[PDB]
Amino acid sequence: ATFEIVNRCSYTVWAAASKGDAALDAGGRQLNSGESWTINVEPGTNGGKIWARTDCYFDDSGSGICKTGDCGGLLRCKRFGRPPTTLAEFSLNQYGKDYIDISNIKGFNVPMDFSPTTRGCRGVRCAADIVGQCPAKLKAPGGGCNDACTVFQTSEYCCTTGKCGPTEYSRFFKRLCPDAFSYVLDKPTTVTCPGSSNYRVTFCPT
Repeated sequence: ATFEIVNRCSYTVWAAASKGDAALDAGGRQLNSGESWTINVEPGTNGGKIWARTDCYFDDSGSGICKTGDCGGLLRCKRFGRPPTTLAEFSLNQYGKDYIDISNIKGFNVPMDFSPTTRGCRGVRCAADIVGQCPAKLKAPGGGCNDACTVFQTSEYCCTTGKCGPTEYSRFFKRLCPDAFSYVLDKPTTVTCPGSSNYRVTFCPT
């Protein structure tokens, strides 16, 4: 499957793509404002994610640091990134269907649209100014708006027992971005698309 990753933000972002134990495609790249990066993701990929990283510095070897979404200091990510990260999440060719969503469970850093480029389902977006409106206790100094599980590390925010409810913090994310997951047991906002669809992820869609 083909994913086009487009940076519409006015600032540089370093896109990342991983399934947690491996890179997807090259795993990461710098995208200046307006640049597009096309990746191929193997059919059957379960648990893939794409995100943006902000304020990164990399040396000639591809080693460095980012202020949001750093994936163990690598340009080319093999693992998932440090919160806060708005996430585009997907599982492809699962019994004939693809499943896509956006998640704020690991916080928010960059606004995002995640849409198919082929026929037969709708896209999802979270484009509100979550960083601007972020509760004081969730604000990340490096930039971004952390989720409450990252900040407070309780069973309730992290839904460790498999039983948890919405919280004042989850409801914040949910109010600004209804179509994204706000906590682990949120009512699913997953979209079912035809198997083998193609997609575009747009940073700063509006």
